[PDB]
Amino acid sequence: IWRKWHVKINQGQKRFATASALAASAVAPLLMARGHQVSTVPEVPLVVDSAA
Amino acid sequence: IPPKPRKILQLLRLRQINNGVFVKVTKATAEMIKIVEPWVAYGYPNLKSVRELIYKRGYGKVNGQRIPLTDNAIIEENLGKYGIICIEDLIHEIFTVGPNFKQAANFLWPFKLSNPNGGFRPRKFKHFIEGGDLGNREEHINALIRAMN
Amino acid sequence: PTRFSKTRKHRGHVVGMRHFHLLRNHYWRPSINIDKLWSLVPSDVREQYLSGQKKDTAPVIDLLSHGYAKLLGKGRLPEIPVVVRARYVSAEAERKVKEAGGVVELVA
Amino acid sequence: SNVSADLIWEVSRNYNSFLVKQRTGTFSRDALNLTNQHSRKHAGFVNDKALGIVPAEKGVKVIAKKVKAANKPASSLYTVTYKSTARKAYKAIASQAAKHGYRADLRQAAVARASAILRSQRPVKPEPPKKLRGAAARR
Amino acid sequence: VAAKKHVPIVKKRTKRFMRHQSDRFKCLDSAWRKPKGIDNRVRRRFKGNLAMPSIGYGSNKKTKHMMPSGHKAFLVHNVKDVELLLMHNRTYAAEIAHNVSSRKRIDIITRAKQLGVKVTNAKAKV
Amino acid sequence: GIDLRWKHVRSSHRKAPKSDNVYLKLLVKLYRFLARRTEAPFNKVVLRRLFMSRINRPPVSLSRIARNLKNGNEKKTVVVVATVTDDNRLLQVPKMEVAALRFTAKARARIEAAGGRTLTLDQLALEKPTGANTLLLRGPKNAREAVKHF
RNA sequence: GUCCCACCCAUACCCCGCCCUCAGGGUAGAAACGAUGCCCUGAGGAGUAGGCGGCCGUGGAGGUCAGUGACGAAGCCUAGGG
RNA sequence: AGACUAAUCGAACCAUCUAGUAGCUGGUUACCGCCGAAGUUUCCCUCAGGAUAGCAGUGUCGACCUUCAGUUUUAUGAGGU
RNA sequence: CCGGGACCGAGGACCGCGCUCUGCAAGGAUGCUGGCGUAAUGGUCACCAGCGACCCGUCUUGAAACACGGACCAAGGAGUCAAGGUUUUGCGCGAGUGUUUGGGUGUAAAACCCGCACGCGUAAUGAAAGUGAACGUAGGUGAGAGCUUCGGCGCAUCAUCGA
RNA sequence: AGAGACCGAUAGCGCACAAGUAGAGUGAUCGAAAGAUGAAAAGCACUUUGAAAAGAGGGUUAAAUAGCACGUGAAAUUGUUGAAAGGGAAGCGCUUGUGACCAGACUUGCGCCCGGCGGAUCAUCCGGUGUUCUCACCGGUGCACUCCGCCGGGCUCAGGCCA
Repeated sequence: IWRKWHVKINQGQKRFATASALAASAVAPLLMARGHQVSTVPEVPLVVDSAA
Repeated sequence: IPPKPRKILQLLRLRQINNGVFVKVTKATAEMIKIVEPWVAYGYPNLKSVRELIYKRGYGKVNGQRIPLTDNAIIEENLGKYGIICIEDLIHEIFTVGPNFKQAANFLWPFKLSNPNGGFRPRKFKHFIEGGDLGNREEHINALIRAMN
Repeated sequence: PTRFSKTRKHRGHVVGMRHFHLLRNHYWRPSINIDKLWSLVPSDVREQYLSGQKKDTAPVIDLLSHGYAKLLGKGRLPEIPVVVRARYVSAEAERKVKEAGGVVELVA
Repeated sequence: SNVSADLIWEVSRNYNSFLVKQRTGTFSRDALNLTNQHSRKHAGFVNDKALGIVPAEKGVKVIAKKVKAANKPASSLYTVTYKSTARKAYKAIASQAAKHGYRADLRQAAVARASAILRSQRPVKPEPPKKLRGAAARR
Repeated sequence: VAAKKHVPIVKKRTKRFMRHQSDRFKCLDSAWRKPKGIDNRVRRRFKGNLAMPSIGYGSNKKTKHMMPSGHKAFLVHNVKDVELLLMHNRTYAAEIAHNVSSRKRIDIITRAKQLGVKVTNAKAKV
Repeated sequence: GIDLRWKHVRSSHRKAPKSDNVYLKLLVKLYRFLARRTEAPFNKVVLRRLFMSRINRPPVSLSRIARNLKNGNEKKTVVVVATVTDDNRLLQVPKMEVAALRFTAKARARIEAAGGRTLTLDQLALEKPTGANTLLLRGPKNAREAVKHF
């Protein structure tokens, strides 16, 4: 059980990766390349009103 | 093969069996050829031997590559600074041993000849004077060059 | 990972004195040179001092607040008067501060 | 900026959801992919300007990317249905592939794809019956 | 349809590389294993023994992975897979996967006959 | 058989980066094109340094740049294929124009506050495609603990 | 025993094809490319200990193929084929 | 008689420490590709000894800059035989 | 110069070198004709024929021989994990760096956030007390990629003399 | 009590089963093997041959190619049938041959010239819409020497195998 199960990652690299993933989420070709069905989505990034 | 004959053959660019080279006769080269007499046959080639050697098996060393001598443009590009712009110029330089013999002979890739048609003498690895094939056979090298070319 | 190891490829082919009861807190005294002395000043105020917008004031630097006990003398200082409070000081550091026009104050 | 078609090609050149990799070749399921080959030339979803042809009930349906609507996927495709003579379809597809500099390198591929779709929409010819051969099959 | 014109397909060797002594032991499969014994006659290449595979047997780059008709096999599972060969009916032939049912096989064969794509196993499950 | 006493040697330098950075791949493509289509040796040197690893690209500090800006080099564009770091021992940063792979935040802020400019290598390729009026700088390679214990 | 003529054949030598490796080149005001690609030219190819690279296969996890499947999945047999 | 003490005796049987230690014996699992070896060289007290030179493979980097060379020639030694 | 025979046809618009120049034997095969259109060609399996061919693994030494294991088949079956170093590769930040002992928070062993201390690094040397790194555009000389206003400036690094 | 990037009946605890059982040892103690018909027993009525076990019919079931030897049912090894070889080993490599058995390929396509049909998604112009801003689509217009399919011929070209 004392095998090394968990991996320590630098918080800066975690935040960098999160920023890169957020930037890739605003790229409509990558959404299609990841298998998502976004052909009827009006705009990327899709922002809906907070009143709804 | 002992290291000194091995080094002399490496400096003569005779690295494979039935490889042939043109050599200008000085004492400095004659002694080397005398040392490698147990592995080589050599002699005095005539104009015919020179011209079928260069025409049929002529390859130049062009930027380290073995290029067939099929056009005079290759000869002009690689030896034009010495006045050799054509294959007849190359034949003349090799045959008459001109001032740029070193450049012409080194530009020529070592000739890769076939085995002689008709074979060698029955005991091949003896001296020519003893009925073998090794050593200096002088003007008799032309018949061997006909058979191997 | 196991799949990258060479074993998977090789599958098929196999002085002086003794100090009793040493307390390091006795000998704690971190040192800082004078070429890093201006880095202890906050950045905007340091830029004002180096540009020359503060000609009637002098900065007072407590090294013990920054965690340093000795001021050493590597480097050179600009010609600005600085009050430095330190527990220890080297002779060259004090001399270079005095040439810059400041003073080295001794504290405990 | 930080995003370009070259960036997208380096991001998805080794894997994407359209990729079909086998022993005899690598293919792509991308709708804007003429010839269905995995390359930067035919990566329609990667490139800023791109063309794709799909069959219709009769004729072809050609979609082209709109460069000013890249962030609006609902209005990013300019769609024309050609249900007419094959020669007029070829002329219009070649015109929208080459005349204004909109991927003139895809012109032959687009015309060939339209030709292939129109050829497939024809009725098929019934095959000759198989001939039994040998001894065990014949008897 | 007919395949695209190609250079004649040359197989340098048609016989398989049988594993040494697999003809004598039933616990040894005939799949090739390189002999690693230092005194092994096959590994040391004595004449009259089994050959060893090498890159000198490799096939022409123009005709590698070609079936004798001149096509390359592409595995298909459904009609959307066989429509991937729309632009390649002279170079690739569809081969229906073994676990595809007979109805879907009929659908694939109909679509491929429309597309002019050769099917290697079109008589299966008939 | 042929007697080859000498042996043909495979290349002992990198032909491509080991890194998977896509923007580094784009820079490598751009400088491959520049080093092929221009005669300037600067582009070939920059491409070779782009291929390199991190221990072969030590950081260059602002004080090192300021040292090399002296003696007629004040107007030249500084090019460092490495990270440019800040030196807080250097109190006065001169006005400079530096092109580098990356800058630390303090180094970029101090250059901009001194009034100079920071460029990327692709901006450098745009403004000086032949590397004219450039000062190419490297950091101390042997200044490393491993090299000291060698 | 000596001399002479022809002839036989090694994975050796010569010419040609193909495979791989290595080396040297070309390829964007891109009608443009699995640029990790393609085109051109040359040389080389035995291998124990040993060192390195690339691929194939198995059990499981994330994503994806709007994947296959009781109109038959996995498994097994097969002088049947690629 | 080192005899006998449950077929077990120069130290019974049972479980545990314990997966005791071995330098000795046996064995050690897909394929293809690229390279590719070696036996007093020099020092240490030896056998029941050691290092070490040399020979190799992967990476890199430096202007892969200088050129060098198990060879001959020339001058001069040894061998004047 | 003229015959007789064998094997081979790589490439795939044009470009080039040329010649005997309406064209060509000149940077790699075309033209004409016949039979068959199927088991005819080709392939797999069994067997006969000619030629070729020791039983594998291990040990030993330099090598064989000796010796040891192997009746057959299926399944199982042997360089692994942890800590600590070291060199190299990739990555983030950079004179700093390390959120995860802990606290906050949570869709709850995840993810996200927080900071005091502390570790390593930023200074060494000496047994210790202790002392503690600019004469100079951080020095001189010879090289050195690159740049140059073509006078020179000269990175990394190496050698040498100084502080 | 809740979980797992754990094992899947030679594994996982020795024990998934009337397992610390059966069994062994004077005793202390040692200590296994062993899961699976089918959805449902519907677990074969009746006839016939046998002393019986069973067999044969005939039944149940979706299936008995699931019969309380029970899912699937590999190899070693064995029987029958079919083919073949064999004068003190067989097996294996290269190359033919015979016999047996087979995978492909081919069945015609494209383009012209005529004739006969069936239709107007022929060119131009007009309006709208979209776009790549000059290219298209849609509605009207075409009145059959223009377009698009079909059917008969004729012609050219390319087509499989061996020569």
